[PDB]
Amino acid sequence: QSMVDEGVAREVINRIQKLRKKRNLVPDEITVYYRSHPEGDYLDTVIKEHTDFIFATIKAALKPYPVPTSKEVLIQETTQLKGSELEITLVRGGLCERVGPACSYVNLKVCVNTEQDGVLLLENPKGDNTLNLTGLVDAVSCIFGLKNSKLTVFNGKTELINKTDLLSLSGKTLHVTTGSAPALSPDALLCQYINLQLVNAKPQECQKGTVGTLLMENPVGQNGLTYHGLLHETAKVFGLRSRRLKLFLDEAETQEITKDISMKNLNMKTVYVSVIPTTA
Amino acid sequence: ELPGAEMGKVIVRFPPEASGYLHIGHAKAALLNQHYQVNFKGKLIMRFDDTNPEKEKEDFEKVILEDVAMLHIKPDQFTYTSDHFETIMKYAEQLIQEGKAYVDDTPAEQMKAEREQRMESKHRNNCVNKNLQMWEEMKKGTEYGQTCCLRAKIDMNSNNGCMRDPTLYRCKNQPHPRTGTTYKVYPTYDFACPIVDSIEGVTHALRTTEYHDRDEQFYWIIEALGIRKPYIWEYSRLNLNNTVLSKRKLMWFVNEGLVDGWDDPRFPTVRGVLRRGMTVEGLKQFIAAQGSSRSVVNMEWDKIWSFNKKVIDPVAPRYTALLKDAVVPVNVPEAQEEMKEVAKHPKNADVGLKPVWYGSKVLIEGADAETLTEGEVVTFINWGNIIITKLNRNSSGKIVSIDTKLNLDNKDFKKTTKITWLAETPRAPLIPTVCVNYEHLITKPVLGKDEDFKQYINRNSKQEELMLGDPCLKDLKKGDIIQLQRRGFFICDQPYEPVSPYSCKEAPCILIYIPDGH
Repeated sequence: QSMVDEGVAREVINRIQKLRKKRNLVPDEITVYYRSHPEGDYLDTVIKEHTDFIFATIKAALKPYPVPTSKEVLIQETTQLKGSELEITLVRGGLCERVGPACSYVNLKVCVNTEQDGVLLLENPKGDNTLNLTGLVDAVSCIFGLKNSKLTVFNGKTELINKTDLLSLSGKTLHVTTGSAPALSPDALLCQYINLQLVNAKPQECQKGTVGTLLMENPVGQNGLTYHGLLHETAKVFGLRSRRLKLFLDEAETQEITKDISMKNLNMKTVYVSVIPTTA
Repeated sequence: ELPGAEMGKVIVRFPPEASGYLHIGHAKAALLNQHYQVNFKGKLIMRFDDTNPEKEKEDFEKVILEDVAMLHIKPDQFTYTSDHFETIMKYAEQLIQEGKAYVDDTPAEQMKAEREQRMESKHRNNCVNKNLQMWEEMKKGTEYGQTCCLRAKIDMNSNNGCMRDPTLYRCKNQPHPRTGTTYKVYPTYDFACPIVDSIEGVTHALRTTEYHDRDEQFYWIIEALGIRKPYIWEYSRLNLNNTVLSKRKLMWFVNEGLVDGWDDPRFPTVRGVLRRGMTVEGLKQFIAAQGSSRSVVNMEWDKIWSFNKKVIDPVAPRYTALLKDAVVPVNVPEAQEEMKEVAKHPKNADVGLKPVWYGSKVLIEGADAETLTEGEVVTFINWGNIIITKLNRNSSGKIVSIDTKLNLDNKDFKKTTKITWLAETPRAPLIPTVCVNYEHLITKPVLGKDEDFKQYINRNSKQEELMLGDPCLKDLKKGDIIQLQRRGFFICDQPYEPVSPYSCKEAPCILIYIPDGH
């Protein structure tokens, strides 16, 4: 009967590519979302077990519902198959693989006057503008709103020195206090973040790297990055403030990040940065 | 100056096409027009030449109004060629009805052949009625009218190509941006321009000397119609060395990515040229100094920059930037951290004062460091005389450190080396700054005819250098023109930005080098 279920899986497969032919789409990075309404019933079982097979012959990915609020629906069909109702939606571009921060960072617990959490990128773009302990203190002072008031940085229980190589502590959590080592170091970044990959052009302002990272908040819960801010900050990272930029969710450059994106959607995704000529 | 010109009664027009960006050539025409408008208390018409519903767009119209605004040109009236479509059509029908214009269906390539060989087309001698019938087909936009054009009946034998029955009107079923579909028939520039200059009252039509052939044509149309005859004043086209002005050539740089876009400081657009640090007044004085000259010289860019240098020198504040990579720390142990105010300008007390910070930890240029000797009295600019005591070097012989003794009671400044410097103090942190230098895009100054600019592309026309800037640079805004002492004039392209919460870094002050005339 596995050849019976494979023949039903082939009927879903055939259903999908007929939809590809409806939108004049020619193998075009796309994604296929599906819902077999009588949940867990026959047709939903078939499609899940055979998802590798379906993926192999329809060279696009195969995820279930719901479609992301961000993606533009190419088509949406509902038909019937072996006593289930079967919704197919095709959407532009491939998927959105979440990745770790590209630049060396440091989680920050700042106990002066309450506890504040945040992150400090130690370089931006990757390979440039690497941070000093003195640079770190200044950056902590601006972002967190502190004066250089006996500001002491503790790696765990050691106190750091103008010689400590900050980059070698890239995953760690540091403590900013007023001169008194703490007690009591998370793993995940305490702040939402995005990675940036420059694709079209090379960084300016003597910057050098083509990959960067933007926190979306600092300290945690403060200073929510806006869409227009993302455009400006992207430009600042690579030294492209004069240039007109387009941000894309794929490297194919088909899911363009738009002013009505939801910023939380972007978290941990790599944003692709494209420089276009300034025309009118 | 202008023949036939009276005070208060001069009327000039600047009639760009909204096919793209204004460049320095358009800048000259607009400023020459404004010059005659201001000096004669006359009127300046800013006329969009929208005869063609296919070469213009609403997109460049707005661009062009911004460029004109950036040149501080205030037209008294804004018109469009399309505003007179009705009247222009009527003058065409007048000429048809007088045997002065006929309609030709001869295909264009043959038509240019016959025009090339002083050969009259089959239609030149059509009676008025046959011309009026074909003209009706163009007006209605029929497929036969679409292959017809209205030509003036002048002289197929003239040495002046422009007199060999030029096209006055074409049939295009195109809808027009401002007139929509009222008209399926559209006049050529050659025909519209004399008429609209006459209607709008233009007393002096400024054209580049390259239009000289069309002046004869221009005046024929005026006389053939029997209307107000504007006076044509011809000035020389701007020929700048190392520079191309054609949209199709400029576009290649944009498309090849050799340039940022149309406002790139290497482009001769008015946008790019102002971004480079040209001032309007510097431009205005250059145009006025050569005025209405008809000799088409090969102008050197340096001659414009020297006019600009005279405008910015008296008013540009002086600040300091040190080349970050080569900077040498200097110990001034006696000095205490303090701040004094000092003139921003070396000769114009109007510019005001800047704060200077002093202290025991100071930085100087490596290039200057390597020229110092021990026991030398050196003037630190805005500070005073300082004695070099020890030059500390490393195992390779590189100065890595300099020790000094204050010598401030020594007020002798005749033969001392005068160096720039910046104090390292948390009370006035140094501002990260980038200095940008641009070169010409074409390495050959004058291209002969039949020579292709693409063989002389300068592929290294931008250079950036990382600097430690004067603390006062943090407040510069885009457009501020300043002088980096001992380096030159610069314009702020992007201001400094403090540490970002999102990128955890500052943005540097971006200064573009302003060529001075050398």
